[PDB]
Amino acid sequence: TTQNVVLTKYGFDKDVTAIDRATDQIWTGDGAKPLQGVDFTIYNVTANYWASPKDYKGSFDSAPVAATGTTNDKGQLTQALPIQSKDASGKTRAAVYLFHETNPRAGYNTSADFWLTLPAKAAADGNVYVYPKNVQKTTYERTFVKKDAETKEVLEGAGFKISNSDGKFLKLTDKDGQSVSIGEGFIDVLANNYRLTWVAESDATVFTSDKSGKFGLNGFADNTTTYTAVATNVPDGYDAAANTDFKADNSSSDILNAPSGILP
Repeated sequence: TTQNVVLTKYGFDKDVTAIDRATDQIWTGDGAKPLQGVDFTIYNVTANYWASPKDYKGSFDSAPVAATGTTNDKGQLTQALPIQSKDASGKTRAAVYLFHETNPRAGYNTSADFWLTLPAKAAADGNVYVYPKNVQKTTYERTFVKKDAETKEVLEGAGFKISNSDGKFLKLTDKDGQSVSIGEGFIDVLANNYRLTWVAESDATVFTSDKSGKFGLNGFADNTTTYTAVATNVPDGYDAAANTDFKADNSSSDILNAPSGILP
């Protein structure tokens, strides 16, 4: 015999803190966005808890994994969990499960570990609803516009890498650290749940000016670190732009390409 636990993950604006909801309440998150792609592990902490209930403070050391999941488009994951489980000596007991977030959405803090005993109070549909709190964190962005220095018109197709003070270069990955194919223009790290990593120059992500000259990204952690945009692919007939120091301060600024001179 199992109970269905439905976990729903909602993001609110930075200074809005949702009221807790009981397990028997179906809440639509009025005022929030569902958070997709958030990874959880559910630990079977029955044995840890029943070793000494009054001393239990959320340890999942040595606890078996009861399930793993990832939130879908509705911010949800659903898992059927046995309402009874064995303690360490093999005696059956009311099951206890601990929910541990292993991979938050880009732009969000992780939620705190929580745990519950089954059977839990269920809503009218028989499901047990939990709503872990993911607080939005401030992140920063930067946009560049590539232009022809002489005409001042926007220039498409110019390639750049971004370096930090250690001489490492930015490579975007997906939520699991795998390579992604990054196209032209401004890269919405937050919308795609990407990650910023720092690697050798030859493994770095190339950012490319689009038809409006634009490139850049969001999802930087701070606005105090200095990075450098370095030209790597120069449109034929131009001289390479000079390196551009910047901070992720949410600004747009221009990068100029001088037409190469032809003398007589």
